[PDB]
Amino acid sequence: EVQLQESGPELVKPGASVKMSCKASGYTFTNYFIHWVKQKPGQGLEWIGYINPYNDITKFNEKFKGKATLTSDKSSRTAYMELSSLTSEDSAVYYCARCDGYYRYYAMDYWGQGTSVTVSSAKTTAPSVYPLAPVTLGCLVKGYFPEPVTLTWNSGSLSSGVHTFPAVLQSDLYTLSSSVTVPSQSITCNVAHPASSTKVDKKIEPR
Amino acid sequence: EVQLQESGPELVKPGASVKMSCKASGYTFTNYFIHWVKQKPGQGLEWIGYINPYNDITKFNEKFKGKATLTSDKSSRTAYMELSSLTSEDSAVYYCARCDGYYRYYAMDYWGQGTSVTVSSAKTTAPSVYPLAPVTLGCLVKGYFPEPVTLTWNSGSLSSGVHTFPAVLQSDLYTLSSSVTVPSQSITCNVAHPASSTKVDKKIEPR
Amino acid sequence: PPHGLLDRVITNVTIIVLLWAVVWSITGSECLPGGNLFGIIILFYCAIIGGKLLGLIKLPTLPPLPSLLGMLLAGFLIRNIPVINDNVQIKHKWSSSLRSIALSIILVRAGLGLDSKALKKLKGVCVRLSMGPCIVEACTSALLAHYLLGLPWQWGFILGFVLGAVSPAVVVPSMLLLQGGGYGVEKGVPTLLMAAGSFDDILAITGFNTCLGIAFSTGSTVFNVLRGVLEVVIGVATGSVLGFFIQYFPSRDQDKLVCKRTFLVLGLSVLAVFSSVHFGFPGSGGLCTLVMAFLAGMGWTSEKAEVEKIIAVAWDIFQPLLFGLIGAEVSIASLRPETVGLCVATVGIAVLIRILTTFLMVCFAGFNLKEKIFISFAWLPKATVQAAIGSVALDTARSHGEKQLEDYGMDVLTVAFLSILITAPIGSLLIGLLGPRLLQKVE
Amino acid sequence: PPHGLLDRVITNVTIIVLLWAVVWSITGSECLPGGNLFGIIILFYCAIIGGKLLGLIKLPTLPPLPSLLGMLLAGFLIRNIPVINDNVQIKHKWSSSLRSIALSIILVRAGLGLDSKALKKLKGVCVRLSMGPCIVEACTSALLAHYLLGLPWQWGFILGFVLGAVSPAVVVPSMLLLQGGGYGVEKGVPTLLMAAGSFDDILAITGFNTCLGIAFSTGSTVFNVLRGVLEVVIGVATGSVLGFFIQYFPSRDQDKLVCKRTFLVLGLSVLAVFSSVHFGFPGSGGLCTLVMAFLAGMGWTSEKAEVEKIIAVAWDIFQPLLFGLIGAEVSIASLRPETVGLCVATVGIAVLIRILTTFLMVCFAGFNLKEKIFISFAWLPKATVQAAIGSVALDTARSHGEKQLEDYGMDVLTVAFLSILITAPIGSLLIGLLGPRLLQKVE
Amino acid sequence: DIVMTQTTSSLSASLGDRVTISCRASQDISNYLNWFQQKPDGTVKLLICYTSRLHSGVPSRFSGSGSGTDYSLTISNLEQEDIATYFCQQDSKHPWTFGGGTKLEIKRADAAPTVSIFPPSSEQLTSGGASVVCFLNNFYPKDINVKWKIDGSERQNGVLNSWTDQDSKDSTYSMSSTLTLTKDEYERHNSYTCEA
Amino acid sequence: DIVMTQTTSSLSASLGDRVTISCRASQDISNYLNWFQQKPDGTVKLLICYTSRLHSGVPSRFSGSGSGTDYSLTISNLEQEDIATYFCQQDSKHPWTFGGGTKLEIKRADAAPTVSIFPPSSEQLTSGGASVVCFLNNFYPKDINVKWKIDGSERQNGVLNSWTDQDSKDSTYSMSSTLTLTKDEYERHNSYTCEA
Ligand SMILES: CCCCCCCCCCCCCCCC(=O)OC[C@H](COP(=O)(O)O)OC(=O)CCCCCCCCCCCCCCC
Ligand SMILES: CCCCCCCCCCCCCCCC(=O)OC[C@H](COP(=O)(O)O)OC(=O)CCCCCCCCCCCCCCC
Ligand SMILES: O=C(CCc1ccc(O)cc1)c1c(O)cc(O)cc1O
Ligand SMILES: O=C(CCc1ccc(O)cc1)c1c(O)cc(O)cc1O
Repeated sequence: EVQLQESGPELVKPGASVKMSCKASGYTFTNYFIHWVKQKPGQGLEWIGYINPYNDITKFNEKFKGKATLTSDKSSRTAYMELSSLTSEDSAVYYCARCDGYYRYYAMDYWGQGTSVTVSSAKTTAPSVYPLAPVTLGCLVKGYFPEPVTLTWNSGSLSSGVHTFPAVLQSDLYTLSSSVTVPSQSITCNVAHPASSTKVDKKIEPR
Repeated sequence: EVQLQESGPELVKPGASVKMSCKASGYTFTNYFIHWVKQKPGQGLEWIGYINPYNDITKFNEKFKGKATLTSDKSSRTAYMELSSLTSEDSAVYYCARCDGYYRYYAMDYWGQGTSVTVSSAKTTAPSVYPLAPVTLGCLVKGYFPEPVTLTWNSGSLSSGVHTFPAVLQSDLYTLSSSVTVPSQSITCNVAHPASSTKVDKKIEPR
Repeated sequence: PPHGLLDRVITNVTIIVLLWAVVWSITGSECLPGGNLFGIIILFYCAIIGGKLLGLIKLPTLPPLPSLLGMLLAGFLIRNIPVINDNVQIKHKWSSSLRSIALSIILVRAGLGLDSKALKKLKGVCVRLSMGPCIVEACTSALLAHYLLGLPWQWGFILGFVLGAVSPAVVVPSMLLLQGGGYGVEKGVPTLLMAAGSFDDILAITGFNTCLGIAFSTGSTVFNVLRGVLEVVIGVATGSVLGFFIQYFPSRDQDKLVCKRTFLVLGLSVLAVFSSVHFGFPGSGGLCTLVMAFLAGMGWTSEKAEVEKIIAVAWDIFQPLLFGLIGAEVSIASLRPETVGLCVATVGIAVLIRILTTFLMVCFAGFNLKEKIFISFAWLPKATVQAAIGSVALDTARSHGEKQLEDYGMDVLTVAFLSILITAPIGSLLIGLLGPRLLQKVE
Repeated sequence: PPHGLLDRVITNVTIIVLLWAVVWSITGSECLPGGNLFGIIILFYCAIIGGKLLGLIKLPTLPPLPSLLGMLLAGFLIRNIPVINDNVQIKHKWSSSLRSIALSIILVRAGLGLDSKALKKLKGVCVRLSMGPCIVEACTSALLAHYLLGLPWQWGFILGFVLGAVSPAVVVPSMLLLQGGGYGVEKGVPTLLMAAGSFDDILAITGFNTCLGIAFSTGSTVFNVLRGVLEVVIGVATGSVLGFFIQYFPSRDQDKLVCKRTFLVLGLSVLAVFSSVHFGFPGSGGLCTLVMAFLAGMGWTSEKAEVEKIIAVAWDIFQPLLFGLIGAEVSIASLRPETVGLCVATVGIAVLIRILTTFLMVCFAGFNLKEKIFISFAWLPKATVQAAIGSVALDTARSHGEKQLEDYGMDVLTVAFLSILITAPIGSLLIGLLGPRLLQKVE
Repeated sequence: DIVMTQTTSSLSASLGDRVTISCRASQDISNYLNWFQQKPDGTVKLLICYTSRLHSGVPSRFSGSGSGTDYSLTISNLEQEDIATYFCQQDSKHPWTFGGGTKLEIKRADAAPTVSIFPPSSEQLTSGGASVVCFLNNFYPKDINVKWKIDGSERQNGVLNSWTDQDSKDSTYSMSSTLTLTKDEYERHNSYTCEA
Repeated sequence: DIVMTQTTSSLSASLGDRVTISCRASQDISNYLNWFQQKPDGTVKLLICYTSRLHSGVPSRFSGSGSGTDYSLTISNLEQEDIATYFCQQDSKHPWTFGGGTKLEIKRADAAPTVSIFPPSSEQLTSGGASVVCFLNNFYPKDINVKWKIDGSERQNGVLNSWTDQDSKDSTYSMSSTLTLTKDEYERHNSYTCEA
């Protein structure tokens, strides 16, 4: 089997630099081209550049010429990309794909999983639950820096009406809202923000 | 003659890195130790570490271990210091001095000139002059990121009472205040912020 | 006590392991799986073992298979077997440098082995043999590429010129063996082949550069043609000066004459090759080496035998490296059966036309039928210059980032590797087989 | 036409320039001012030129000055002249590796040059000569260091042991010259000196390590003493096995016997030295090399002459490198006149006591007065081990970041360099002068 | 450059029909028009290299027709798996340029959003913030309008909007609108009226 | 560690007298007590290595006495050049530690600060900010107290203070106090009273 695995999600501050890692197993590493693709949320993909892990030659999209730096190491069979002077426009998912350079109909045909890069200034924060009452109910988790809040509801609520809207940036303050549907007696959302380890429950009552 | 010259003042953003340079002429470069000293304003000096530009071995103060990285190049006869993950406490003047490692009574005895590094977040700003009237007169230049505003007064004011208090950080907002002493007729301070090239005058009248 | 085959094998295994161990002790990380020197050592040993093994097999009337095939196969298997390839990695700089050194050695050996009187006689014949078959094969191969592979004309001629020059690395050792044996010496066939096989490279590379510039519309053709002419001129001038120098100065009355002469010729040849390559005139180095060695041998006369012996030992050492590296260049990725049949067809037809052209070029030269046939079958070997410039077109197309040009460069690379594999072994085997029979021994 | 001195000088200049040019063409940036290979080449040439120049001068009854002085001065001037030093830089790894290779070569040469019967006779005398003068000089030098320089006792003994072992690099070539001439062969003086001059290094280094550990209160003394004993034991065992191996297996009926034997001995010696250094037992490599070469020579008997010749050529090549590097280690910063007078006094008094002790050790051995005097004056040379471990104490003190210990280590380094400069040239000159006179030639 | 354009960014398709995706380039790429598929979880896999050369392991449904500078991709029949975003790429020239992408959405009967209001709890008043939430849910298609009518007063500022991807069980949509204002603005209004 | 302490951080000295600087270590450094001088422009030069070993090129006035763990440095007579900051260093142990430093200040007759008030101009009100400035100047010694009495009301917050180095022509001192407050706080006060 062929698989490319890259580093996990990253958090950076404006003006800093980040090292992306993309390691591939299941094929001769030095036999293929490694291509990098940046997908900003909402927008479509857009090519960055490639590295030949045989002679270490590279080619870059004119847009990213200078912004990125591609490197590879044969022994570790991994490839890295450097993003320098990160700004607000350099926060997006980054893919790595291989491409057979010596095939007349070459393509990518093997991609990574995506390594989210966030360039913000704020630091970690504890989510705050704001229970809401008038059917349906929602707690409207407030701001928190680390994205993976992973809001949850105790067993029974997940039966239906479990719409969990995606967390919005909201001026460097993530806002994830949830709602449930049903009588008056209800449950509360078990916010499990792991970054701050604040397993807030904040039971909501039928006021 | 012997002289060590180092890079000029550096502006950096929190979490970034800066490369200091210290080039020496007038002696055998590889014949001496290069020592780095950090002088935070108000505080006393603080030894950082040294690099032997013969075998490129180093020794670091435990406080600055990992925070600093020393390198040298014999051909260019220059030495560099790498400060990583700069914070608010890493803004201070940095010196480089040589030390004869093979003398029973060695010391430094030859220092650089000092390379201020500022770790802040704000960007360049245009100074704003606020003339003040009731003797004495001052304009109290307001915030501006680049430190060297170099406030001036047209000829005649410099005769006496030209106290120009040093600029203060003021929550990443530089404030340089000046005053003059004397009748009612006066002159205007000629702020010459070169970074923004805003040669504002804003004459003060005897209200 | 020790004796016989077992003692010899024990000693040889010990020497091999000990050489690796010494290198590892001195360097450490280089001579371990993945490091450069480990790769070089393993490639060297594998090439030698393959050469010996292939030499062993001799069932039919045909002589034992050439060791060239063994060395090429060793390099190929090192490159293509997955894990072996992962472990054995040689830096490109080192591979190119070693191949250049081997080329310089063989050119010096050829230049020393030339015969002045034969060269004085076979004057026009050498020029015809060197410049006719290359041109005709380039043209016919371009025709075939355009019609079969579908390349345009410019790329057809790029391919034709890549699939051009004969390889001195294959021709020279065999002709030197035959000359030592005394075959064809009366008519100077070995001299003709050794001299002609070192000039056509300049023409092939000049045509390749010109057609590449035309294809990518870079520079100008006049510049590249003038570059070729200047290569010839400066190579001849530098070689003449150096040859007249070393022909006199290490005098007959010095303590270590043979050692000094050997060092001078070998070092001057290496310096010429490398500096010319680095100064943008690849092709002046080989010609300068040939002319220098020729003049030095002419001056030394009998004394050159010891120098020849030492250089022959050096070549024995360096041949496995050269051919193993050439084989390691080949990758099975480019030999995909997508269109390999058509590439094989073009290579074969081009080779047949080359044989016919070579026979016609030496027709009016005083040779008889057997000598002409041997010469035609001795002009086949192709290597050490198809591997050098095989992938240049593909790299240029990749730099320009054009898909079609990448396809064309890939076809060119496939044809280059094909030609190498097909023609080097068969060519060496045919030279060895037909030498004693067709040529007229002198005793 | 060319002839005479002018032709020779033209050829030599050409060869030098051509060697540099070839290396530069192959490597490029390494062989240019500042790069490593340029430094190595320049140091090599400067050492050779200095050796020759110093050899030329012979005004007085004393023979021509030893080339050792010339090579050391060449290295010293390269290190200390400002701009020359800036341009000529040699990586420490390369310098250490080259010096190790030179040491291995000379140890192999000495082991081959030993005589079995003489060693069988002068059995106790060798042990006394090897282990008595070193200990007595270490003790007296420690006394002098404590009283004059003011070092404590532990540092006094560290210095005494650094200023310990005699140098095989200086003793062995001269004793081999004398043995070839036939001087003192009847009583086996050259054998005694060559054998004894390769064991005292182990004792000196063991004492140095023990006293260093005591001074810095690291590890334990028992561990270091046991390390020395294990060094001896494993060196002897490995050398015996390897010698009995190569003494049999490259058989008398092989095609390139001399070449294979030479490669085996040299490679095994290099491997032993480097691996032992890398595995934390520096001192087992030298003993293993000595024993292996001794056994191999004993097995080969007459056939060893060709191997000796080839190794002698190798040593002729490598001696300039070794001594130039040793000289380049010396820095005038450590030779400051702050206290250089006292360091000179301690070195001189220690040397006098060493001479007296060496004379007393060989008193009851069957020698006559002249032979004892020659032996005492032939035990002076000190080098290639004072430069290896001269600055280790200073580096350790710097690592511990103690000012006083840095001062002590600087005194130790000054004394080491002093001893080298003072004793190597005078020792070699005295060996050469007193060889023919005191020793009894056999014809 | 060769900026590519996909005519339709979101086209509905049933679970048993044939759909077509149109990609048009701003130049003449001969046939170098690879296709790609990205699933909602973020995994992207190749579909069709060189216009119509079906890739290995791809189901036979995908048919990469099209030629010239107006390429297209067709799906024989649509399965629940094939609901994802499809990109058309080009490697004819140096800078490879992807298309805008297209999202396949399952057809269904039209729906009406719930559009329920949500008054911020007393914790909001005491905490310091003031956010009003409109929760319109289960609407179809994505054509919705967001507006708040707090106490009749109308503002065009301070609104946070978040959408939900296509619903996997009933294929509906969810909208959450959150308005953050100063506490003083809260104090002068007590009646909630939200329009959608 | 061997943290060093200089007893006096700022000691006055005339232009024709002998001054002494005291440095005391938290351990027993044998004699490794280098001295350093830094001038106000920021250039630092070595003075005395190893307690009393005067450096080359240093004027003979500097005498580095002291021994044990209580070291000292003495100046024969004080010149206008010798007005700077003097640090005592130690290299006895691994981490070299400098002292706190000492500043030499010229003696003079005591002075009284001008302590003049400065009302922010109308530009301040219109711009949006509100800063009140107290300008007390030409005082001696540095012993001063900063406080504002705007309309009698007293706050201990929002004060920016800046000092001037020793005056080179009259050896006096300058203090600037700037108070930044909300415009509303400005509106309720119109009388300025500053205390020093
Ligand atoms: C009498 C023959 C005269 C010809 C002599 C030619 C050989 C010259 C020796 C060069 C020594 C290379 C040093 C190692 C490189 C280094 O430091 O390494 C420095 C770099 C390689 O490291 P990087 O790639 O990391 O920069 O050198 C190079 O760029 C080139 C590689 C070295 C050249 C390879 C060939 C050397 C082996 C020579 C075999 C002998 C041939 C001659 C016999 C007839
Ligand atoms: C028959 C004799 C057997 C003994 C053979 C010993 C020599 C072995 C040859 C080693 C080749 C070194 C390759 C260059 C290093 C490299 O790539 O470079 C890699 C590194 C150096 O580069 P870095 O310092 O940047 O890592 O190698 C080292 O760390 C060590 C330096 C190389 C060793 C120096 C000595 C080599 C010259 C040998 C002379 C011949 C001696 C034998 C004659 C009797
Ligand atoms: O090996 C090569 C090719 C080197 C080369 C030249 C130009 C180029 O563009 C790429 C490679 C070569 C020559 O050049 C000249 C020769 O007489 C022989 C020979 O074997
Ligand atoms: O050169 C050295 C010193 C090497 C060394 C050993 C230990 C150490 O700590 C530092 C250096 C040396 C030996 O070791 C042993 C020998 O027979 C000869 C010899 O010349």
